[PDB]
Amino acid sequence: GPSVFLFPPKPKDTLMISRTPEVTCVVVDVSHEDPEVKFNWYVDGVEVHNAKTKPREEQYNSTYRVVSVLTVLHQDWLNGKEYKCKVSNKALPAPIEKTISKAKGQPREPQVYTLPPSRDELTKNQVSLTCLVKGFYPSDIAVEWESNGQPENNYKTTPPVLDSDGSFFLYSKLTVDKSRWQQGNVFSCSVMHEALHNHYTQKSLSL
Amino acid sequence: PSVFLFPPKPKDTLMISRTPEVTCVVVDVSHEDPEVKFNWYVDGVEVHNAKTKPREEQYNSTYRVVSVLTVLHQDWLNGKEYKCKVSNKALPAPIEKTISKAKGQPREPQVYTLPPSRDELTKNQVSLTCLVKGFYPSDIAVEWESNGQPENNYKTTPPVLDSDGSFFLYSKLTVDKSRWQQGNVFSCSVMHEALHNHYTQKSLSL
Ligand SMILES: *[C@@H]1O[C@H](CO[C@H]2O[C@@H](C)[C@@H](O)[C@@H](O)[C@@H]2O)[C@@H](O[C@@H]2O[C@H](CO)[C@@H](O[C@@H]3O[C@H](CO[C@H]4O[C@H](CO)[C@@H](O)[C@H](O[C@@H]5O[C@H](CO)[C@@H](O[C@@H]6O[C@H](CO)[C@H](O)[C@H](O)[C@H]6O)[C@H](O)[C@H]5NC(C)=O)[C@@H]4O)[C@@H](O)[C@H](O[C@H]4O[C@H](CO)[C@@H](O)[C@H](O)[C@@H]4O[C@@H]4O[C@H](CO)[C@@H](O)[C@H](O)[C@H]4NC(C)=O)[C@@H]3O)[C@H](O)[C@H]2NC(C)=O)[C@H](O)[C@H]1NC(C)=O
Ligand SMILES: *[C@@H]1O[C@H](CO[C@@H]2O[C@@H](C)[C@@H](O)[C@@H](O)[C@@H]2O)[C@@H](O[C@@H]2O[C@H](CO)[C@@H](O[C@@H]3O[C@H](CO[C@H]4O[C@H](CO)[C@@H](O)[C@H](O)[C@@H]4O[C@@H]4O[C@H](CO)[C@@H](O)[C@H](O)[C@H]4NC(C)=O)[C@@H](O)[C@H](O[C@H]4O[C@H](CO)[C@@H](O)[C@H](O)[C@@H]4O)[C@@H]3O)[C@H](O)[C@H]2NC(C)=O)[C@H](O)[C@H]1NC(C)=O
Repeated sequence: GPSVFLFPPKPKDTLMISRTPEVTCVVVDVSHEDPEVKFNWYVDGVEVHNAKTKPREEQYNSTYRVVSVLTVLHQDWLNGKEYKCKVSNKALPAPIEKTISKAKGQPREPQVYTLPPSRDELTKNQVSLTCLVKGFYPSDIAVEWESNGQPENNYKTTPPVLDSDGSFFLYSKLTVDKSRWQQGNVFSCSVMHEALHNHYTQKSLSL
Repeated sequence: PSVFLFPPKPKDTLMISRTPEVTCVVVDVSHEDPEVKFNWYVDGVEVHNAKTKPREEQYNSTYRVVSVLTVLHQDWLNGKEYKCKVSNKALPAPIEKTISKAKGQPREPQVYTLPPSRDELTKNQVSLTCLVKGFYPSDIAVEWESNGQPENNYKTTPPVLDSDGSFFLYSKLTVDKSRWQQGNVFSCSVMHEALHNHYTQKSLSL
């Protein structure tokens, strides 16, 4: 019957005390004969009652959709306390228990490196700026680009890729006009991760 | 049961010596009704090229019947549509799956190689970067080489949609720092249909 999907807090939310991380328990495919949905939240097996469940909203294919949000602490997620969403519906045989938490392993300090555009690409109107981050663990990390103190708009970040040593890596490309690079403009790659001290480090890139 | 249809690998379609093939995977087959039949259609015209691989009983007490359809190199590159028709007693109606190559004019990939970061030269192993962008569709294969021998210590990111509509990716080759500083020449091999003869390569060295 109903399908339960659990979404972890975003990487930036847990790493910054200003932001508020949340775990989302989305349930879809809810029929009208059994529309009521009940959520049970557990933290390391201990039930909590500080969640906020919103009323069911009917979708466009004759089914409802219910979302339950549990607020988590910054250190609790960084300590990896598992969060279990137990969804109970009268059409289900047994309540569905979905569990998610931080990736099991040892936090390794990320290594951020920046690469200038290739000399062959200098003949084009568009050049590529490369930010290489390697050796970080777990895979939840934030990569951003800014210049002159303001963020850049047209940049892309590749998904993390697991290496052979048990750590992840990814690439970030910022494409700017060749005139901007030749004028010695400073482009920086901001990286936020759990292993980083204060969860922040930065490297500058320029001609 | 469920029907999964998969396209051929990019390298197979670009080399005549290779054998591109379309794979139709059927899962969720019950033991009571294990009879599975395959019908293949190429642009409406039926082809009888169904050769069923040996089945596989999984860890949930079901089967995984896989059918392989080898297609011509030029036929796939022309945008022809291939249909996999699967019939089973547990299915109320036969399931038809049709897949084809992404439509649109091919764009020539632009191959660029990046030397390892100067700050990264403090590690025992460095990483070589090969940037391939501006190609279409996303089907592409990247391989490494050095003095005529493949370099099998690399990872490659999946193609990523770009702002202009093309695709880009990065290939990271991890080698010994000593080898890079000795002047060795490493080649980044790219196989895309838009390229003439479906092949090009850019060499990277110190
Ligand atoms: C009982 O079990 C069976 C099988 O038993 C095993 O199940 C697995 C999961 C194990 O856990 C194990 O316990 C059991 O032994 C069950 O069937 C399984 O069901 C899984 C879902 O629960 C399913 O998961 C899929 O994962 C895909 C991720 O891709 C990666 O994983 C598999 C391999 O693990 C491969 O797809 C990829 O590897 C491929 O594998 C091939 C091996 O050679 C190669 O492909 C072809 O090889 C040829 C060889 O010559 C040619 O080269 C050809 O060109 C190749 O294409 C290839 O080499 C290799 N590649 C690599 C890199 O290794 C890959 O590793 C995922 O993509 C699947 O697709 C789904 O995913 C979503 C799931 O939420 C779904 O929502 C999506 O919609 C998506 O479907 C499609 O998405 C498209 C996106 O746009 C849509 O366009 C499309 O329309 C849509 N499809 C439809 C119909 O709408 C999927 O998640 C497992 O793959 C499957 N098991 C196996 C072995 O395949 C079964 O459920 C159970 N039965 C019951 C119960 O009855
Ligand atoms: C009836 O309609 C239902 C609702 O669909 C709506 O109506 C239709 C007509 C269209 O208009 C839709 O656009 C519309 O949404 C259907 O429910 C859907 O079922 C599918 C099952 O195949 C669900 O797919 C799942 O998607 C996960 C991604 O999560 C995003 O999915 C939606 C993408 O469209 C999006 O709407 C969701 O909001 C969700 O967005 C995320 O929200 C979290 C909230 O915290 C954010 O943090 C994220 O950043 C958001 N991400 C994005 C991309 O927006 C998939 O990930 C998942 O696959 C994999 O999930 C995990 C990993 O995440 C794996 O472990 C797992 O094994 C699996 O491989 C899954 O496929 C889809 O989400 C459902 N729709 C909604 C709104 O929930 C019904 O299927 C349909 N029924 C029928 C009979 O037609």
